[PDB]
Amino acid sequence: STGSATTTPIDSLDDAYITPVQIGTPAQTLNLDFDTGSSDLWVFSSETTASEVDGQTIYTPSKSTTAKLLSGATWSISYGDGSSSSGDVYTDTVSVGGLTVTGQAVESAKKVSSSFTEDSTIDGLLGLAFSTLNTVSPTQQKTFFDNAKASLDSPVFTADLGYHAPGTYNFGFIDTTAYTGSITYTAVSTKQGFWEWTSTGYAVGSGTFKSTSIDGIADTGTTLLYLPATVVSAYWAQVSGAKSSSSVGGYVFPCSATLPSFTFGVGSARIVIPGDYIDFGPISTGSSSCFGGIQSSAGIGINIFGDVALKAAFVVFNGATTPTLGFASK
Repeated sequence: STGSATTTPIDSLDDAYITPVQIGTPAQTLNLDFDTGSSDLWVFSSETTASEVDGQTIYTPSKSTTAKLLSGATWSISYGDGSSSSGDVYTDTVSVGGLTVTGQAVESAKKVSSSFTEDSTIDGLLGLAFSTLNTVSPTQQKTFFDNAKASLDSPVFTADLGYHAPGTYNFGFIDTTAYTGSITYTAVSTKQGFWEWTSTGYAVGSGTFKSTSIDGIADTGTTLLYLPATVVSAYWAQVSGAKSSSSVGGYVFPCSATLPSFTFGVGSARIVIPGDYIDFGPISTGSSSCFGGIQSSAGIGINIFGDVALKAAFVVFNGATTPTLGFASK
């Protein structure tokens, strides 16, 4: 089997992407944030504290003839950005782009943090990291991909995120029309439960390539590119007037700037992030200070190849017995 679904930016900045997901019988379609940095499929629901729901579409398990309470199971998650959610668990039928999993754990939120409430466009998350990170207790649950894998034509999914435009998540096949040149594959460590890999270096603009190993995670659920402070300083040094602002929470730059590109290495291959991808707009409405899309990972404890990086590539998440990651230009 295969699946193919369009993923759509939630706003003009590509702050996140939402993908429609069918849950239950009859289908209830919710727009979920596909997150290769976590491993829980959780939704706003009829059980979510009413004051914490503000415009989201909810899953109502009592209206699904295929829903079953997973008795005794609870979940609770906290994300790198400080947001969180928790609740109980149902199993139900879940379909993405025509690919169906029966008995998928659907984690129903009883509580969500303010950041989730305040974002009316995201109805929940669909985790695509390794199932070892799933938070369901006392019986850990499998991700949608893990459940689908054996049925797929090939045990893979691909992320093709657009810049200021829709893109595609495919399951079970590689669309050879969706990228240019060849796909370069690179080793993955699953030891921390992430799609963790090592970039071979970087360049700023038309500058020379610096060969240096940068360990990090491919994370579709993180907006920005978080890299070591040395790398980030080298990038912003090429933008007149750019500075790190403790008050704002990262590098800012004059909105009048033209940003240089940023290149990262994948083996001997190179992925170029155009300068425009690195612009996250005014820090507040009407400001001439703009927020940068490349930020320091210092104090996160891990480098993160978030959407800023991934949307410059066609990315293969290869879930074979020994997982790997593939990157192509597009």
